Amino acid sequence: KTLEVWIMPNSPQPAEDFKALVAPFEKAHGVEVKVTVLDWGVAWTKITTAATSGVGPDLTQLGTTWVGAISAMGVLEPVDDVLEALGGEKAYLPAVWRTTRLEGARQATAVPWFSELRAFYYRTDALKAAGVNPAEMFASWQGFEAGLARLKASSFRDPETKAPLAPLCTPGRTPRTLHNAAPWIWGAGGEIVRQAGGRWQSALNSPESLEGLYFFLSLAQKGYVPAESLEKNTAQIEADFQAGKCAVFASGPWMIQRAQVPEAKGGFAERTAAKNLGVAPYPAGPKGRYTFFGGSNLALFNFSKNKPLAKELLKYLGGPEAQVRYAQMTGMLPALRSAWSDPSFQQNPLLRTFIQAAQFGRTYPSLAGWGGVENLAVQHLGMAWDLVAQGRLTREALKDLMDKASAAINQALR
Ligand SMILES: OC[C@H]1O[C@@H](O[C@H]2[C@H](O)[C@@H](O)[C@H](O[C@@H]3[C@@H](O)[C@H](O[C@H]4[C@H](O)[C@@H](O)[C@H](O)O[C@@H]4CO)O[C@H](CO)[C@H]3O)O[C@@H]2CO)[C@H](O)[C@@H](O)[C@@H]1O
Ligand SMILES: [Cl-]
Repeated sequence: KTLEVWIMPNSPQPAEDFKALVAPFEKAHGVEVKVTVLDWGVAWTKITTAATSGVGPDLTQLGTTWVGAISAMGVLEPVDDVLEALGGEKAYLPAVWRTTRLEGARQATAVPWFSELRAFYYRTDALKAAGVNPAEMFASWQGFEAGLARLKASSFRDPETKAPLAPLCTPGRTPRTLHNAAPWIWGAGGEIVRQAGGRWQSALNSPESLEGLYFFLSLAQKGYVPAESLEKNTAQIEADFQAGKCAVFASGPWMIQRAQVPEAKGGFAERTAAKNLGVAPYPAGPKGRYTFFGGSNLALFNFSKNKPLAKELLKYLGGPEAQVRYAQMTGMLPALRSAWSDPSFQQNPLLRTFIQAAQFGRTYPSLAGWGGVENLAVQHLGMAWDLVAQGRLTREALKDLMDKASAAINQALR
């Protein structure tokens, strides 16, 4: 007898780690769990085709930002029962509980699986040399800039490469998401969409949203991000950091894990970067301190022929023991608030910085149309990055691009 589960690649050998995780459940319930791994790049299409066709697995992983769109299709089984058995609303951060439903829905359609948020990895060796105090560089936008300026000047060189380091690496290729940009929007007092006057509307062209975007994009334009980083995507920037080309880059907690895995195992423990690794939160902007808070949930399709067994599996995967074990293999944080006290999270000084940074975690609203909003936003942001590649991103050029993005988002939202 067989349960089918789709996941994304959350760990170096993602199917083996998932199968190890569920072996106790399989033994206790007389069932086999067959897992399929979908790359993040294609998972949306396969999940959407499963949703409209009625041909799919019992359970799928969903990125928290996808729950609303899949739930609005009317294909997910209610899971209020599972969430109650896990301890209900009080067992989760509000930012995690919001991702359990479509915004405004009265019924839960996803079970929190793991959480992740974004912070700055830095080279302790590169900053020590450049004379940069990390507590100062990551406190404020002002500090951040002054720190990249000291890093750009530095004669420091990677021992493996023998070359200087880029102060900051961030991808300039049209992004899949706003996860890199949203902290700058939010720190300025901006937002992507805002609910006001009975309706959701774009806020990407607000003065605050434009101030934060322009701060971020202009770092690349003032030589803090080398030309070659503007031509790279998130994956090619991670590789660059691992290989000693970057002093500072923003990512999720999984880099700590990858950094303890040898290069032969899909990791980078033997590189200088892994041996000189610091983590610092996003700096405070003029209007506050925010980072992207994300993660993945698990949903049950309402056409599953195995709903009872699937719900025992969601309860298993959602519960404390499996929450710690899966976080240990993935480098993510558990979804369940209580599981953060595990010594495996509290005795890792880099992970404790992510834990502290979650106070400033901010999530997107769980809207049916969220994918189309982010898609329109990233297409226009990619045009702004192409102006950066020319030295021609002006406050007026950014505003005209974000005015076109707002008109097309406002259009999509009605
Ligand atoms: O927008 C959709 C959802 O996004 C979730 O964030 C995901 C993110 O989209 C995804 O791209 C990211 O995947 C990383 C993966 O890129 C990384 O890859 C390794 C690679 O195996 C290795 O060869 C290379 O050298 O290094 C890379 C870095 O280690 O692997 C890790 C696992 O080890 C993946 O997690 O993961 C993000 C977190 O799941 C959002 O969280 C969600 O809110 C959103 O809806
Ligand atoms: Cl927002």
